[PDB]
Amino acid sequence: HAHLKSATPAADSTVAAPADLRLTFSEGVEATFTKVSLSKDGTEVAIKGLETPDADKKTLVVTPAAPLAAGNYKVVWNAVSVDTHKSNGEYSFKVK
Ligand SMILES: [Cu+2]
Ligand SMILES: [Y+3]
Repeated sequence: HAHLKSATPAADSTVAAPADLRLTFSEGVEATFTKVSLSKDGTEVAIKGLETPDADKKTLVVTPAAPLAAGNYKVVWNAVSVDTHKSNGEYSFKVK
């Protein structure tokens, strides 16, 4: 099972807008089977891509279609690990 070890931006942090979201899991994950929702102040934000760029597949990069406006963001993820298993979670962060 892939558990979220950390993310950038971090849960409950306030940051200047990043270029992408980066979730690091306890196990490798599969970008084709994994799903991620992003919302700002309760409104869906468009995701152009998912990818795991590294050989170990532990960091999932979530690329928004456009630059991230200031606001309160919620991330919902449903992961499929290289070990086949499902996991899911949520966290929130702020773009100042
Ligand atoms: Cu498992
Ligand atoms: Y929609």
